[PDB]
Amino acid sequence: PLLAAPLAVGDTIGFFSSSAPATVTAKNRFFRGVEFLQRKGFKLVSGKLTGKTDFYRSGTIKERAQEFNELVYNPDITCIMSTIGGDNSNSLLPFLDYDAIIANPKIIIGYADTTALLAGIYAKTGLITFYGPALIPSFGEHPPLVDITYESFIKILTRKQSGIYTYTLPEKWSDESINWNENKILRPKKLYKNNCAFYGSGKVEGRVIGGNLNTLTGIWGSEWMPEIRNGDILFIEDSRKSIATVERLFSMLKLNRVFDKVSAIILGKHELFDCAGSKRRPYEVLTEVLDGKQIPVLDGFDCSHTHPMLTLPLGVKLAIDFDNKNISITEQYLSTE
Amino acid sequence: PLLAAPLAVGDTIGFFSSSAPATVTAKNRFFRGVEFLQRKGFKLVSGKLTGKTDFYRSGTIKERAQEFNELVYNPDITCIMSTIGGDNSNSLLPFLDYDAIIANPKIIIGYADTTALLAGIYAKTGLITFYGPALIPSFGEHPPLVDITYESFIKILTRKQSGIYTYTLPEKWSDESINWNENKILRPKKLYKNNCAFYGSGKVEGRVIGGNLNTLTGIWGSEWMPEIRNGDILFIEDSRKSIATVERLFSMLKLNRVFDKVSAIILGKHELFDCAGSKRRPYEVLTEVLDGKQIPVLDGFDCSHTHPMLTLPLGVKLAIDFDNKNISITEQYLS
Ligand SMILES: N[C@@H](CCC(=O)O)C(=O)NS(=O)(=O)OC[C@H]1O[C@@H](n2cnc3c(=O)[nH]cnc32)[C@H](O)[C@@H]1O
Ligand SMILES: N[C@@H](CCC(=O)O)C(=O)NS(=O)(=O)OC[C@H]1O[C@@H](n2cnc3c(=O)[nH]cnc32)[C@H](O)[C@@H]1O
Repeated sequence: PLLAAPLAVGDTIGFFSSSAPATVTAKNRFFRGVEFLQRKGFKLVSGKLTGKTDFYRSGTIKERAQEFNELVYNPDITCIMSTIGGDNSNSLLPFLDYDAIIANPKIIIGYADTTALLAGIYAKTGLITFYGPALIPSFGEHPPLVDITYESFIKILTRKQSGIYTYTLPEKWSDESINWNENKILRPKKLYKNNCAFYGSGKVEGRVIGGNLNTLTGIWGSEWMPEIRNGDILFIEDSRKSIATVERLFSMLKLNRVFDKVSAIILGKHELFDCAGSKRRPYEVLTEVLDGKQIPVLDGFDCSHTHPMLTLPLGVKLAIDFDNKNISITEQYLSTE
Repeated sequence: PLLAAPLAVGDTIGFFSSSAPATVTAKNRFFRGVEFLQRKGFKLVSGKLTGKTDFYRSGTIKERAQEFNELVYNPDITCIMSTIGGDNSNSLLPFLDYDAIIANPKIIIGYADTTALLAGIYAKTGLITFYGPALIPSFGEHPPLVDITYESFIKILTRKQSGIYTYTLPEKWSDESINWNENKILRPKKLYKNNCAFYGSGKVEGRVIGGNLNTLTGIWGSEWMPEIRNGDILFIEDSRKSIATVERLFSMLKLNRVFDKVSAIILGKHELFDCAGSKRRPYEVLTEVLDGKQIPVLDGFDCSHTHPMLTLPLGVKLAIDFDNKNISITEQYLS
């Protein structure tokens, strides 16, 4: 795979708004996230659509593609970070400068709707991109959870690329929709014990592919959807969906023969899942859809819309040890220097 | 293509609930639809999940597939009609009895989420199915709009298959969200003059393919999504979406090279579209996404979630005459 140079303290991070204009609509949280990273020593470059609005988005399709490309062209930038997702980053894909991305590999990071870009860039260039923090939702989060998000971000992106990396398990997590865009919290979020579950036995190792599942529907079938192959580990997460929608998306995967190929599935914790009174969780729905197909599942990985969020390279090998209840990166995912 | 026998007054219609359990949650409207069709002379057979609930759906994936299959096996049924959509009919696709459908073709009709079944059945069997009324939303509608829906349903499904069929244009329509499952009429729905527009010139003729666009995402990429081919007319409609979602779905089509293949696009009227204060309509968003590609578009065809609803065969040739502002079926679609 094509690898970006690693991050280091003091580096320059550029940020872009490929969909929702949250630098305007969540400006307090945006400023808190900016200050958070600056205090860590990072220099920030603001994408050209910062502070702009076109109703539901930051600008036209072409304006948004230009904003992103301009960060790729900047030789001082080590990391290109999404401000926030939305719905519309898939529109940009025909207009990204893939040749420039290949010539100037950088760490590209975000989540949610930005999956369309992470997956599309990988499909076109082979660059290992990252499912991880976006500036506003992730780094504008109030303590204590933001510190745990940051610890994973800095560990994954700055560590020496020698030997496997085994993920830590956050002690507590939350998905509450409070404390969004004001100076002070209303009240502390509920902190849940980590209820991640490992369904299966033994160890499965394979290339991880995926992201936000609902977002993948916007690139599915196209040259921008990475081909899923025998032995891959599928990583999928969704946010604020009804159980009805979750069944639909799992059945989409089934119809596409994905469950005939993959050797394991990672479900990210689902933010504020709506079970419609059934008390069912997503894993139970997946089990029905699987129709007897035995695939081991890591249910509740902390790489999703819940807080805190771990950073995950996409398109490299992971090993899930179902017996020891852990998950590791086993393939180099950044340049050694 | 594989063609079903035409409908006749007095035939038996069977109904099924492949997703939302609205025979329970919209029972008043359900009864209105049943009574409406019975008064027209039809006999109705209730699918086995009628009156059942499993929270957000009518039953398990397998039981829903069985409900549908049992209607296919019933020799008395000439039309299989959806009760209502939802989100989940794509789940049934591995379990439908496609061989039985081929062996005794019937009229299969519905819309919205049921697109997954209409499209999947066509992909597997070549059967010409119908984007059209579902029992509860369509035939449980109060007069006067229900009468216009019915007029199209009966015309399309009973007419002799000789010469082209040119659609009538409903004079007025509505998408107002009132008088759903209430027993009394607060008042008639607000009625709007028909604002359908023909963007283009000349005449375009090609096989129509599509349905509810959001629903197509649940079958996309699979063997159940019919291949879109050079010359097709793409028919798409959506309901109650944000402009953000509409842009995403149009861009999905673009990324899939759909706009390099199609000869025209039909946009169904979009029920209660949310433009996020932009004042933009779906056609304007499509125009941006097309990035200069000159595809003629019929914007606002009355085959969608708005009332009244026309009945449209899928998988046969239509001719859109942009100069004369009309649309016709030009290929035989019933036996
Ligand atoms: N959720 C996907 C869209 C795709 C999908 O959901 O299927 C997305 O792109 N989200 S996003 O724009 O990046 O938002 C990221 C996070 O930001 C959170 N968020 C956004 N606005 C608000 C808010 O007003 N209050 C609380 N939380 C908010 C939201 O709960 C989500 O977890
Ligand atoms: N909307 C698609 C799903 C595809 C999608 O929208 O992404 C669908 O399957 N719809 S449906 O379950 O068949 O609903 C059909 C119609 O039923 C109407 N409806 C349902 N419940 C209500 C209600 O409570 N009030 C008013 N109208 C309602 C609504 O206007 C919609 O047009």
